[PDB]
Amino acid sequence: GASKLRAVLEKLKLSRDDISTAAGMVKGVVDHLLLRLKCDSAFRGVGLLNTGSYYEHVKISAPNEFDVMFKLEVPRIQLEEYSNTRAYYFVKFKENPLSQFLEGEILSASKMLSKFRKIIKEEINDTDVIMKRKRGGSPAVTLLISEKISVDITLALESKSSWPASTQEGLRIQNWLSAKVRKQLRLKPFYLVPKHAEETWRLSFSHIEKEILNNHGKSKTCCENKEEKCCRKDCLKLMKYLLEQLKERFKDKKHLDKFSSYHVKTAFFHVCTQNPQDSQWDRKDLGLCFDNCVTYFLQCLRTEKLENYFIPEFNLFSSNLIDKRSKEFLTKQIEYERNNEFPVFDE
Ligand SMILES: [Zn+2]
Repeated sequence: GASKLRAVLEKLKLSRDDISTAAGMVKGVVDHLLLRLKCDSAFRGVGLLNTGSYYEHVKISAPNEFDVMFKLEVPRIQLEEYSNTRAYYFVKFKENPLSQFLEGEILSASKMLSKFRKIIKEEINDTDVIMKRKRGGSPAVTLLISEKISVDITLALESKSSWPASTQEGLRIQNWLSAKVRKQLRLKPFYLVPKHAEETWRLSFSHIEKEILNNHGKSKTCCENKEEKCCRKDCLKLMKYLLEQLKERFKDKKHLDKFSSYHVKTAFFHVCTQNPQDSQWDRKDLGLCFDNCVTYFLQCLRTEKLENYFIPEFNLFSSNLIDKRSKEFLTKQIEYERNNEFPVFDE
């Protein structure tokens, strides 16, 4: 029931101070690294993009892990869609700081990532910060702070052009946040992160995700007063915690390894579109609202369909990305939990 769910939310608050303190340590290192990348020629125009769960106020665990995005203003970008992926692109240009990374027409993510890593390792050595390494094109590089906090740093090109055609039917917020807001948001830049699908880049809208979370009501004053305290953020925190707790019960074989907080977040945005009124997220209806989120996530698993919220034809749950057996496995676990009032949350 809602009492059990409220107890979960109270438990998550116990970790708030550890996360904030660690976030401050990350900021100290990031600020130091950023001011020295301004010295390196290739990345002089780098800037901090304050995206990610901490800045969305929904980081509820893992105080030793942070995702940080650096942006790099890149004038005059023309994109070329890679195959028919809708989310992956080659970067071209209509001097140029990134001129040294061009192979013919195409901007090489491999060459640019290589310099980025090398330049960061050079600046890092010049206090108790070093560079770890993991799997994936983005994050580009990883810092280890005080031999304790791991910061995944993503480099993202910033394009101040209009969003790609593949986003034309995405961001379906008109009945919730308004058509006015949708137009305003689409005048904002978009980002490209280096990401294998080759020298491909993937669209990123983490800045818009943060805006939609921190200004999330139909009412402009949602969550600015006691009469309009909704449970949207609480529901996202509970969905994230549900997935984290289920993953913890398979640390051995990591059967749920393919599922991520980003899947949860994407599904949550879809539920906001489906339930656009603030009265559909009343604080007193926490249990029902959480049920709405869990049942939609279940539907995504069973139908093997979870559309990227900005790029509808990019299906995060296609069997190409996540095998059917893994989705059926998570379906069985979540179904059991839901039908039993979430014993995973029992104390
Ligand atoms: Zn609210």
